[PDB]
Amino acid sequence: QSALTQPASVSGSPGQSITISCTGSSSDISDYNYVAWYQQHPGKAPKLIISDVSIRPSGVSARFSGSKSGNTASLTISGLQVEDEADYYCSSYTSDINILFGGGTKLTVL
Amino acid sequence: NNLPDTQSSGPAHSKETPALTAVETGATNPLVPSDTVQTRHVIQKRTRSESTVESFFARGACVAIIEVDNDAPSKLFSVWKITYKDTVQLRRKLEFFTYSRFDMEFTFVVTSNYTDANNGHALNQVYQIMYIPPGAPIPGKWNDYTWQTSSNPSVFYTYGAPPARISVPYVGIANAYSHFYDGFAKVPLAGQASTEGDSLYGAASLNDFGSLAVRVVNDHNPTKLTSKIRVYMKPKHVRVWCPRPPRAVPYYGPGVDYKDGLAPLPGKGLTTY
Amino acid sequence: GAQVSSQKINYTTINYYRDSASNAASKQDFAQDPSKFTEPIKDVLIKTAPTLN
Amino acid sequence: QVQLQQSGPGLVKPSETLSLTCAISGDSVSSKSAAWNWIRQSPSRGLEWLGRTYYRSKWSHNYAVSVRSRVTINPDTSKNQFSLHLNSVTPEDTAVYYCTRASPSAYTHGWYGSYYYGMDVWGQGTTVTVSS
Amino acid sequence: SVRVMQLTLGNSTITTQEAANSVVAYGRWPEYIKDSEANPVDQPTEPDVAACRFYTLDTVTWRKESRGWWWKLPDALKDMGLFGQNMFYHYLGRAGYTVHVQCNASKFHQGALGVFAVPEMCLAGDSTTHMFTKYENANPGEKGGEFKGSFTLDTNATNPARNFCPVDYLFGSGVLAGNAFVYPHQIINLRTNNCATLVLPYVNSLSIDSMTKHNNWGIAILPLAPLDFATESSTEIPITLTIAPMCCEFNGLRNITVPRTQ
Amino acid sequence: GLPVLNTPGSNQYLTADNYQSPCAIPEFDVTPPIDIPGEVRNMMELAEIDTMIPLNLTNQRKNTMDMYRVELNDAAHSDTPILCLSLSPASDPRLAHTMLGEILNYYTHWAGSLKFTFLFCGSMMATGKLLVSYAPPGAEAPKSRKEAMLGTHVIWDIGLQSSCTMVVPWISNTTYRQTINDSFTEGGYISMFYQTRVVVPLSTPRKMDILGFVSACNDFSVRLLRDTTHISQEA
Ligand SMILES: CCCCCCCCCCCCCCCC(=O)O
Repeated sequence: QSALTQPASVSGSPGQSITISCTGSSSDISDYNYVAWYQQHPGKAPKLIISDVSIRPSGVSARFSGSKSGNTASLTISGLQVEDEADYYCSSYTSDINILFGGGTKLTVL
Repeated sequence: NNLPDTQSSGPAHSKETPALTAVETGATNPLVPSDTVQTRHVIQKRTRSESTVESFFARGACVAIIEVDNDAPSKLFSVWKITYKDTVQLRRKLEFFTYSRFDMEFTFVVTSNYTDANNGHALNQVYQIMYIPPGAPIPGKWNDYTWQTSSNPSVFYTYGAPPARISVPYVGIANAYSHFYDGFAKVPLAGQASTEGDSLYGAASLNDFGSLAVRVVNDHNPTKLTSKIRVYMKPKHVRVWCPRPPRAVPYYGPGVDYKDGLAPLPGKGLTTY
Repeated sequence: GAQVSSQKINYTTINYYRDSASNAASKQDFAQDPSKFTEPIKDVLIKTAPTLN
Repeated sequence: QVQLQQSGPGLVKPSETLSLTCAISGDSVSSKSAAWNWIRQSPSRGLEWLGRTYYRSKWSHNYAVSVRSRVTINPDTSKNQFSLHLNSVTPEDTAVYYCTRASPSAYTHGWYGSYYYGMDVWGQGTTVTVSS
Repeated sequence: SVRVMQLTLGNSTITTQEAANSVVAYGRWPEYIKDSEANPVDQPTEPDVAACRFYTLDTVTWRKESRGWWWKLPDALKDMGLFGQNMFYHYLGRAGYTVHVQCNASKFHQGALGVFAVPEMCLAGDSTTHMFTKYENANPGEKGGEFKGSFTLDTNATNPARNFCPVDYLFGSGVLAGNAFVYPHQIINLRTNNCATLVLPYVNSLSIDSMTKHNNWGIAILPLAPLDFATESSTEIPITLTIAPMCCEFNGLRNITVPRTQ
Repeated sequence: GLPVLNTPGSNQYLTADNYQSPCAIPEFDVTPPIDIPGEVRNMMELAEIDTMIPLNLTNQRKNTMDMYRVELNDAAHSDTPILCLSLSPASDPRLAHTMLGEILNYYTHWAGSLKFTFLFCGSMMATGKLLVSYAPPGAEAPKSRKEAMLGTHVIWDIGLQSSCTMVVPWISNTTYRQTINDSFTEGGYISMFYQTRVVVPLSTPRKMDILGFVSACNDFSVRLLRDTTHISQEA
């Protein structure tokens, strides 16, 4: 089975810029822009941040944004702050009526 | 455009036999009635005018159905990808041939209806349509800055007016359109495990023709309304260069795959009229 | 700059938009030939040319 | 605004049958522009999708290939609730479970309609344990 | 008369005395590119007889219950000497093809075969996922493949084969086989003839294309009447195939390519 | 001289009209064409081609490659028929699925003559004779050689050339036909019969196979377009 790939972990300092990428086989991402992102916090249920590559729902800051097509989707962050630390997961919807998730990204601070 | 007439012929006696041949050469004997039976002098007037390709394609047919809403805050705008593969009526006719070349024409229809007249009543409506060539930015909201359309053509339609109509020329990058492609966009080279060179069989160019966007201009009424849009297409100035046999099983995906409907022929006796 | 033709009693036609794709259709062609089996024309004698460039 | 709620047994024994029900508040289950999905999360495996159901002039179902025959989901119009049923329970089933909602994306068509990329509303998460 | 012909090039020699008439696809003879229809600008190369010669492929066995065979071009010729060498160095290429099938038998044998030539001959997969077939299986080389008598889906979702599953009476693309006679074709009957010949020009929407990505012509073979003989035990006879291109040229020279294979 | 006054029936949308319309991409650049084999300009160029026929169509052979073949044997002489067909291309299942029938399904009227061809796939040493018949309507369907030999028929001799052709003349009381299996516009019947038994020497297979083809003629025509029923609209 094709499965999405994510970097293990990344960290930085406030005020900087961050980039993350999710990549997988052609059958999962190369068809169209069926891509979405989710975030989670310790003891918290997952929360939506981005849907359809670049569309930001209500209440989402302009800092979080990213987009590309093909074999990889990139998420970019500006004006980094402490509260931005979280867990990140990529998702996709295929033509076979199925939904897939990546291995996840782990960023946590005590 | 006339047709050939039929001349008279009487009986014959010889071993000049045009009724014997060999099909192994892949050729057809152009026989006629007069060479095997007695005939009378007749004059024809029938013609082949209704058999031309231009008259064969001189009909408009539906392609897509779109939905959109109008409310204060459920979706306020929508997008559709341009392609003729979503329906079978025109697709089956087009798959008669391998390559094609023609101009194209468009037409739009609008409809609307209430959900509940209990809250009040609302005034007339206005709809907007814009064309997005490949590579252009996508709108992010019903009120985005991208709707200024300083270069992208856009059309405005008023509810109750007669349908709009549009024409465009041939815009292919090759010398003709291609309905089949037995190949790949990429070639996998050595030193590459899974992620490089992986591509789908029959893939087309990076981006074919872009998409269309729709929205409503009037501000939200204190009650919800619903609307739909339909599209019709009409070719003209057509040409073709290679035939193919027609489809005989249900379509399944853009490709030639099949997984059902594999028994179209019924039973019957061998000596029944 | 009008053009006239028979309906089969004539009719008239005018073009307003100066773009071919905006023009209407016509029915002016009837050529047809189904012979697509074999052809003998292949040989021409080039090297026997009395002329050179 | 619209909020979900989870209910059902939290403990299971091997070979038993497990069923859960999620409640909708502030919305109608028969909504013609919504969908409902089931998800489970476990540290050893992460996130994964199970199935979903929706009503469009008729009832319909969609299930994951890997566990298609082991899963059954049924609605409840009177309660404004939808219920899950799972059989052949085993220790691996010990994980967190949520009920969620999906909203429509905007590219439309394919098989006539629109596409539902993912989810926006999430439940609290109800834990299921298999022991003995 | 038409029962005898001669075709032989490049230090080989064969015997032929019962060929039927020849066939030309749509009555067009191959030619070089004209100055009024080019698109590149660099000076091309023309190997001439260095690549325009007959090549011999592998042999196969015809049995009573055999189903059919299929090949792709120019994939099959990638490993034949200088033609294959040039096909990998240059980025672009163009060429026609010529075909000849060989098969002989006795008088008491009876049977029939069909030959079809198809441009842009696409085929169906074997899995639910749309267009999931892989490159390495759709370009197998000279051996070709064979049709199947029924349709069956795979179940190994973890390690899918990602292969074709053509059906004989569907012609591998969901259309009836009897209607395929609209293509160029020849028919072999063991009681009248013993070989077939065809001429194929270059057909495409462009004057020239990349040879590594796109295949123009395809070839299929289907038995129409089963082989039979008074021998009650078993019977087999061979089939051999020959191909030869004409009017070759190339453009865009760079370092060599080496495709991945499994 | 007509600023605001009345007008006749207008503002409707009709799918078969022909008008000028504006262009949305002015001053565009067009790629020139080139010459390619197979330029097609009339559909009748496709009706003049032979095609196979699924004659057998039995329950154990339909949807299989075996339904295209027929079997013959060298038993003694008899007058019983081998096979039968009715001339109804647009409604007969044995012909509706061919190229000719598939094209005709998009049209409503047709007229002209038709040709039929047969091919013998036996060994060289085989010998025999056969008969083919065509009988216009208006009486009991023929079922014996004596009854068929009164109407149009042809004698076929097997030899060094294995193919033969038979022609269906245009005989009708109307200028066109309906294509929808109507009694008032029936087309007749077709049949085949033995003429002499088949002769085979020793050390030879005792079974033979025969194939058929159908094609149109040069006077065929069609004059009205419609939609097909093989797949349908929905509301
Ligand atoms: C790098 C790949 C090159 C492929 C050749 C270009 C032609 C294909 C791209 C356009 C897609 C065609 C879609 C159907 C056309 C139509 O009928 O409108």
